[PDB]
Amino acid sequence: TSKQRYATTEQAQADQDKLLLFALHPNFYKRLSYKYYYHYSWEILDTQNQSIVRSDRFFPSTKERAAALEPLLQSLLTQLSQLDDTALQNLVITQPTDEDLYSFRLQIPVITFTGVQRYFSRTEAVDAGVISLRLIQDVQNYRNITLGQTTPQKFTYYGYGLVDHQGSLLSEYTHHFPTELERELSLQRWLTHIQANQLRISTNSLDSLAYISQIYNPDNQLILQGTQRYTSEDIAWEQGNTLMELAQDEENFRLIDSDDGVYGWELTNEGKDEIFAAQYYNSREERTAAIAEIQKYSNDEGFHLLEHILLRPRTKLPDLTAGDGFLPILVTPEDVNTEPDDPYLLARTDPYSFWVTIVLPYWPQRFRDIPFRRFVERTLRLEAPAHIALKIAWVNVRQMRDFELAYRHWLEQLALESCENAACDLTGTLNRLLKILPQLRNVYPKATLHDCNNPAILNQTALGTAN
Amino acid sequence: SVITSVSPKTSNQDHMIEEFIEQAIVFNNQKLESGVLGYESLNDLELG
Amino acid sequence: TTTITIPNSYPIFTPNQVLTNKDLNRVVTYLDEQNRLTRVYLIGMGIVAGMEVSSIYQPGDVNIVVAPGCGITSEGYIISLAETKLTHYQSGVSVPSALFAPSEEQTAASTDQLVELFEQEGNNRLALKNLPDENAFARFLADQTLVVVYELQDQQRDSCLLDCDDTGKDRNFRLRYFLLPRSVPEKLSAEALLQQGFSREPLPQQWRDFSINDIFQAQSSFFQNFF
Amino acid sequence: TTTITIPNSYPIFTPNQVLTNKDLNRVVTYLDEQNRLTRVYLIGMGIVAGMEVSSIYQPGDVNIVVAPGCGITSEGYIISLAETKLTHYQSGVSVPSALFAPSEEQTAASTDQ
Amino acid sequence: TTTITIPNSYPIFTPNQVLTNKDLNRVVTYLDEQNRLTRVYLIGMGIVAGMEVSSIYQPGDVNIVVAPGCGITSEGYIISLAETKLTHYQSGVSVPSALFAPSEEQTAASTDQ
Repeated sequence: TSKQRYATTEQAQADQDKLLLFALHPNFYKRLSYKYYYHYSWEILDTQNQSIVRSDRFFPSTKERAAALEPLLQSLLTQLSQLDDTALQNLVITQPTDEDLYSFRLQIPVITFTGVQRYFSRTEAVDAGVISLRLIQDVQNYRNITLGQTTPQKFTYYGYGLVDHQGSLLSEYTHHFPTELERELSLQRWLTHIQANQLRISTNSLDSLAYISQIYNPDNQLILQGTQRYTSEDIAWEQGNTLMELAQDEENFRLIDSDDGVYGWELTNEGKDEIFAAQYYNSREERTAAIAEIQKYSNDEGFHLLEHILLRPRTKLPDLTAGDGFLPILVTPEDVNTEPDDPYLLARTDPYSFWVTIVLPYWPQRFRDIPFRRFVERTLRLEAPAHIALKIAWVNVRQMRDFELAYRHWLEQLALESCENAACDLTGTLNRLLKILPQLRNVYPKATLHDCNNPAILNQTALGTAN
Repeated sequence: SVITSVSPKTSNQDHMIEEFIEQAIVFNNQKLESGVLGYESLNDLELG
Repeated sequence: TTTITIPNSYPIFTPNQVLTNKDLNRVVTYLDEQNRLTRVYLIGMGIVAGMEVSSIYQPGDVNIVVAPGCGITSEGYIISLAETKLTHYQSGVSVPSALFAPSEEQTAASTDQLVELFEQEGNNRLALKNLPDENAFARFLADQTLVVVYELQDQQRDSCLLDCDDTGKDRNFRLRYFLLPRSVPEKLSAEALLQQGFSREPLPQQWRDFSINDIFQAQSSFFQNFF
Repeated sequence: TTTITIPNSYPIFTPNQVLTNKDLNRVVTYLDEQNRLTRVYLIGMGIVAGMEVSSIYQPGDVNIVVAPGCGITSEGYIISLAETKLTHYQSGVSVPSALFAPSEEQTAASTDQ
Repeated sequence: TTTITIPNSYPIFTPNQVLTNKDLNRVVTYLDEQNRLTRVYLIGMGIVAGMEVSSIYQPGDVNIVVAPGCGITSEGYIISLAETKLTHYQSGVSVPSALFAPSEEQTAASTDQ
């Protein structure tokens, strides 16, 4: 595969010669080693709610594990059934152990199970074998587990790929092997088949629309490009609040090694099932520096301070096309019969006096802790002047950028009028800011009921939707 | 708000203090298990 | 529309479930409706204790008085009054017609022009003491009835006063007093309310030529005739 | 079994608490049981308005008619009927007797025809 | 201070909210007030079925017997008794004053003997 995307077929046809040239030279093929993966399997329980047998078939991801059950059950349903106990006992293997206990293993002409417990005699092992052979046909007894657990065991995979001169990675093999031997065998087979020249060059097309997440430096430099193609701008934005959290931990960076000149990384979940981005470098030092830089900008802490009396309307002749807007006031008709000096009413109708707004990002890992979040609010209120009230909001990635762009442009236009009457579109820049302030909201995690992995806690959880 | 005490001449309430008597004690503490090994004296195992 | 039915469905909760706002709205509506149905089907409807109406015109006190009591509306709401004294008025008030319709009716409707009575002085509320004379007051109270309306309002709670969290509405109830003409051919009147309320389903063929107050009065005037 | 007693336990919520479905179930059961106990102990039990049953047979019209009305069960549920016309039937239906036992009953039961 | 007032407010829920104590406590209190208001304002207050008290003295038996029945408290709580036979006693017990006071009663009162 080309490891490249083209906009027009002319660019695709232009680059075929390079791929065909380098493909034919075995000295441009490199071996790669993807260090860490997980394994998943099932456990079979009995009536007394204990585990007897565990399946040997294992998967590198949960999605495949989930998919495989129905064919497996069907295979064991019709075939492994309708057999007299006399024939079932020929499928049970019993072996003595060091403690002078017996371990029972199960094999079916192949589907195998290892057996979890230990027995005092061969008869106990064989009856447990028969009982397990009967239980293994009911899906109600299957429980999903991760092998090698007190963290799960980490496994290594191998692969190979094709590079050009000067270290760029032209292509990668799409499958991974549990051992070097299968990798070497597949590489030899591919090399012989390509040298035989007994080619077929294709150009394939993707989806029409695709949105991509991106991370930038303070100096407008691009890092962490991303690999998943989203179907809508809204989905790409909602997924950005999870990428920004995974990037903060170096445990989530899978490492791609090789013998010479090729180094890279991949960013995955906590469970190593899905990939969000990947990138390749020419040395260990560039890869090490790049990982540390990404972790830095995913934990940028600070706030912005906005003073409401400067949002005051200023236009004195609103007879033209446009004028200054107003803030919301939150009053009802029943207030017409009370005094305008009421401290409760006056606070609602006058949003321009001694009011201050503070906006903070929520995703940094110290700001996701609610007990820490509340202590920070208390400190701000102690330091502020006695007669001033504060509004404090903890926002996500979509609203933080919407605020910062409108906020920056208004500050620049405000300065120009004071610094020699040189502003353009001052009122329009203001009106585009008064529409974002009412929309800021605090972010809380979603509620899940607790009974006897993230329990809902009252006063700090949000509700979901019907569908 | 400021916290102060209760007095029988500013309100009609006082602090209520009574004497503790040993022989009239009742315990509120239920055994987690009973009649099984590990939870009873040797004199109380009935060999069911 | 239809008569209120007995609610047969109300969600049950399970562990490790995401909850929705409709999942709670459904149970609150269920319990409210069952209490209302008890009150309306197993006891009855209407004024329980007296609420006799009087009108006083003294050189120093001009008002309308309604005596204490309690009652049930047709929909299980309890209305409880105590010594209500009305002294100010405001004419030409626009009131929605959906205010008198069943709750199950979802249609919007135009507004009518009623007169309101108030106990306290207001911005646009003329006192009864400023009437020219007793004859003007008497012409004010001619061929008219009172009605006490129990209005429901869904008010949205404030969002950012100290903290910008999301909030939801509340449901409040209000009492209003409207002075209504007895019979006006093209405007809202007591007889029109009776017609809309009772003439919902066809009556026997022998009653077809009566108005609702006529069909009521024919039974009390039974014994003066037909003896 | 025995008569229905008066509810004794219903949780109270305090700040920063973990929500369990058992508490919501407990509050809804409490409120429903209070409504039913009111209806049963302070008013009465049985058929309120008449529900006389009639059988009509004509060469082209075979029916059983139940007149409209309302009624209260012994547990406090309201049954309300309106002009019920029964004209089809299914014989030999197996129905569990657990339908006729009180709600406090726990035993499993066979079915009748 | 005053008679119980009919409730006039209870939370309404909308999607995407942060839930707190009051949004549950107010609905529970609202529904309970509705039930007890029904019982006291439309039926009445007091002892429904008789609870006669008797005092029996024998050489072996000294007791005070109360016969079964039901009754409604002036705030809508239902009391139901069945054949209570009192045989033991304890004198000089201190009882809070708020045990006989209205639920809204805020004041200061000593215990009694």
